[PDB]
Amino acid sequence: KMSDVKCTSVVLLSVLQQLRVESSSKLWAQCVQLHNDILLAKDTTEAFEKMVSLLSVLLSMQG
Amino acid sequence: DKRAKVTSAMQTMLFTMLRKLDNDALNNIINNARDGCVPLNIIPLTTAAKLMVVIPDYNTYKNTCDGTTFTYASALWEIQQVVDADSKIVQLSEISMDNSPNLAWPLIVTALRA
Amino acid sequence: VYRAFDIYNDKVAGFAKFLKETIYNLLKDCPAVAKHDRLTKYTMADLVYALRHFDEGNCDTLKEILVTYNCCDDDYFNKKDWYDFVENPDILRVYANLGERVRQALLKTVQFCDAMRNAGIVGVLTLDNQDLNGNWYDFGDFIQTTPGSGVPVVDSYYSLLMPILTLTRALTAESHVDTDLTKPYIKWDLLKYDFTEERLKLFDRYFKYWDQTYHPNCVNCLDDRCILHCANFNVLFSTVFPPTSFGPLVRKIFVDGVPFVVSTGYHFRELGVVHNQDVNLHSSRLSFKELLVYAADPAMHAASGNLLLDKRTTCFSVAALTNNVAFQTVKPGNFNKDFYDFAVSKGFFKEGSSVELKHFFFAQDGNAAISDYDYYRYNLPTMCDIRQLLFVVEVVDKYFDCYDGGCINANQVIVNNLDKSAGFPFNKWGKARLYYDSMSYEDQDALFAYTKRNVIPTITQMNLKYAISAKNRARTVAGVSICSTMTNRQFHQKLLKSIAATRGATVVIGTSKFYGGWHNMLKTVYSDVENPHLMGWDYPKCDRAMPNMLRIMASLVLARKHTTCCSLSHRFYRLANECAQVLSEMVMCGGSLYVKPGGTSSGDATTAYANSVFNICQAVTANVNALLSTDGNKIADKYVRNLQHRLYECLYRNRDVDTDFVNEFYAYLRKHFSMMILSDDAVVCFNSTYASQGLVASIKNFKSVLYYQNNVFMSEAKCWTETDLTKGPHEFCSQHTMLVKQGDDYVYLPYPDPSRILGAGCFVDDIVKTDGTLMIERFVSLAIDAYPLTKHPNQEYADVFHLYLQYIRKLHDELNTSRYWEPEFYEAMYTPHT
RNA sequence: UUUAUAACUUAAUC
RNA sequence: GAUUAAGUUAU
Ligand SMILES: *P(=O)(O)OC[C@H]1O[C@@](C#N)(c2ccc3c(N)ncnn23)[C@H](O)[C@@H]1O
Ligand SMILES: [Mg+2]
Ligand SMILES: [Mg+2]
Ligand SMILES: [Zn+2]
Ligand SMILES: [Zn+2]
Repeated sequence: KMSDVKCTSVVLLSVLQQLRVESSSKLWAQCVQLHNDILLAKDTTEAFEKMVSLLSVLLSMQG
Repeated sequence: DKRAKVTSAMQTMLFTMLRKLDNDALNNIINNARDGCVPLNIIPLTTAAKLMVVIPDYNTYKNTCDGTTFTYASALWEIQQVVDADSKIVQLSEISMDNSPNLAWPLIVTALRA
Repeated sequence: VYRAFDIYNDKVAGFAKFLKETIYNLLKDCPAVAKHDRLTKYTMADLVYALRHFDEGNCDTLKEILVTYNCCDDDYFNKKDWYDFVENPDILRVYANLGERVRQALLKTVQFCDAMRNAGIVGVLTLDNQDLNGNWYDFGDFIQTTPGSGVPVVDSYYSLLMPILTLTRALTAESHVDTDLTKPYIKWDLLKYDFTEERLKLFDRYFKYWDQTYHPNCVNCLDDRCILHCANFNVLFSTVFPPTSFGPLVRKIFVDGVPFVVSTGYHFRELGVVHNQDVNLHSSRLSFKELLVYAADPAMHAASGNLLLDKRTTCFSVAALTNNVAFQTVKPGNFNKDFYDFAVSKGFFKEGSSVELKHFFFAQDGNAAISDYDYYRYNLPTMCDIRQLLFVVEVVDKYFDCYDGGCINANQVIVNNLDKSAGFPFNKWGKARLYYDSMSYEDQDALFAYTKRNVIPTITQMNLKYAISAKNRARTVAGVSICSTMTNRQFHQKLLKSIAATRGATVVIGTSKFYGGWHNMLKTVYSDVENPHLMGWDYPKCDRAMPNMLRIMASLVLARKHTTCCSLSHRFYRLANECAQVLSEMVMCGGSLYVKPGGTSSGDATTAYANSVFNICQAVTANVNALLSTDGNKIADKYVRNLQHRLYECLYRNRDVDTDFVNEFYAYLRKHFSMMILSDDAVVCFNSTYASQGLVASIKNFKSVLYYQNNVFMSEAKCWTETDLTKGPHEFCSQHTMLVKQGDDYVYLPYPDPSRILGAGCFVDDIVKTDGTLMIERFVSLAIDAYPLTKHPNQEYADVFHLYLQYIRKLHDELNTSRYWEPEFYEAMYTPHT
């Protein structure tokens, strides 16, 4: 479960990056924070919460 | 030849940078020195016409750039523009305690010597 | 109760904790003398021993000293890591409250030596005879002679006290008008750069009776030992003068009648003022060499830039070269789902497995580059115990006796890779290939000869790396100018090649781990220690926290092979160029120019070798301190007791180098404290009985040395000790060790963390590395690295190799000792016959 | 816009 | 068996 969450978070940050999210530093800082927190997590519940919080960013824009 | 191309590039850069130098401020600094030799660190400090301030948060802003004019390095500086980390123009009225979390940080303040 | 004493008898010498005349009339009028028929619980030796032998949880004397004199209060020590310079940087403020007491003690010592000189008394001053109020109270060992001709001996006192002068910032009051902290700071003229008279005044105020000549300008020094001696004093005095006076010194010059600004000298914190010898105010035309020199020179760039006030960092800003700040980010890594699906199919990553992913590409936002640069705030001006350092350098130099060196011609320099960055501003037009091709060998030789008579300052550029790790930290690399690199290769490459070509030595740079090399390295370090345990340590913040004294030391040890080709002025300008280029150069970080406080540079040609010198220096310091801090009366062995006595005598009583004792102490370390050193990594095989008796260094001694000399706290959590030599070292160069039966005999094989190899498989930093042609080669490399895992008892570890081989089969299908799809190809990589 | 060194692998060429 | 290129690892 957890490894899938980490691997999905990596590709999710990549797809956000290629959509030029990083040209808005205020949001890119939080995307990076969530990505690093997911990778550093050792429990899948906090990983899921932060993963869905991160995915909401992609869901907000047209994707 | 790459040799001549790089010679031309280096000499062009060296001569282009002189549009700012040889200002009479530089001569006033250098000539009164006992031996005509001065530290490099003081040259922009005493002779630069423009100052760039990079401010991480509002607490540093109130302590450094309150108002439209402020003092630094024994000179008075007047603010020309303020921009955020996204290089978008930020008006002086926007920079407040209540609005601060809405702004992107750091802020870059450019000022001209009075 | 135990108290610290500095002892030198005919029987015992050292500086350790021990269980505890009518000439007073000739000194009673001195106000630095205590009244004899008032004194405090602790002396100056207690403070010196507490800060030189720090141990947390065994530090109640330091706590009592700090709370007695209102540096802090009892509740300050309930904070976690109150003592740690990195986790609690406020501790420097707490120690700085002791500065006035130490400064008053120095002034009272100068008064006491004046009184002794007038009274005609001969005697040796010791720290344990001075109160923490600075009053001197012990006279029993002095000798009368003719009044007006007394001779106070103060070598040990000043030398032992020196590290605390910078830790407490004793000379802070000298920045104030009339040396009074209540009055405002002295305001200097911004154009004043010399300060030689101020340095001499400080020396005579505080070190009047220090017996050796001091040179405010190290260009007047006599050898490298004199350079170290005077640079150590310059470090202390430079804390008084304004920061804007340091760095390149500039002058107006005319070329074609057109005015340039060029650097004609440099003001060093450590080396004083250096002037260039080849300066000509009027020139008709500019050659390619002068074009290169003036393009590298920061004078033009700093003079043409805007003034910069960067509040994000505590470092000194010079100028902004661009109207806009740069906020470069770090991308996340790409995912190799093709390999991940294969791994999950074969049963990895199930819950409860001991093998799990932990190495990732960590993204970084726009603050990363400047946030990482700000860790230079851990670099602090550190004064060294100069007599101890001057002995250590002679012992450290013995580790480098077997290498050849000296200057070479430009036509025989070996440059590994020409298609890489030339640094700023040279990277604006070409790579290193361009400048190596454009310059003839005679132009390169004339540039090298010019740096033996003139200082060329250069600008280093800092760039973020893209690399896998288990840590969130962003890593930057320092790119140095081609102008500096080209001459540094011509100075150092012969010695670097000689080091990298040698086998069986202490420094193991250049030795391969393949084909039995790892086994040979372990059998070399195990050499003949007779109660062997293994030890390894870590330097916290090594690249940032390194004192400038030890970097200058490392540069001088590398330059000792230049006796026949270079004169002493040539060698001094080579050192001045090295300092101005890699120690305290200007850093291009995001389009803005900053002053680097100190520490190493990753892009410097000598970085790994200098770090090896530093690591050896710290280990020899730890051994010397362990030997001198032990109770000499309790040493059972006659030989080691005599060795301790001669060591103390050779540090603080002799000033000529005793080559026979350097030989004997080096032999002693080789016999009992044998080392394997690669950069900042180290494995030591040490005699356990001697370490338990305090005869050789342990982790405790490294902790103390790194506290008082490197300004860091080394926590034992990152250190290790192994008691069984059939086990390997626990951790060396990120490899573990296992004893493996291979053929008819057992060998040591290195093996990586399985998570590291799986991370290198799953994530890549470029999508093009998903192409089968490069992917197959990448997995061959990772299978060569992963192969020893099959010998591991943990079957979860063993399956990591078979996964890689199965994936190589799959890739080869999609597309015998040389056929890399079978295991015999990999087995051959770890057998002696290369 | 991505430094320095070291080792190893692979493919070329006389 | 000597250059050139690419890649991996370590520091
Ligand atoms: P190690 O424990 O990894 O770091 C200590 C020491 O190694 C360097 C050297 N030499 C180092 C590490 C990684 C790199 C890179 N990528 N490039 C250059 N140098 N290094 C540093 O000097 C550091 O202090
Ligand atoms: Mg380290
Ligand atoms: Mg390591
Ligand atoms: Zn000297
Ligand atoms: Zn030489």
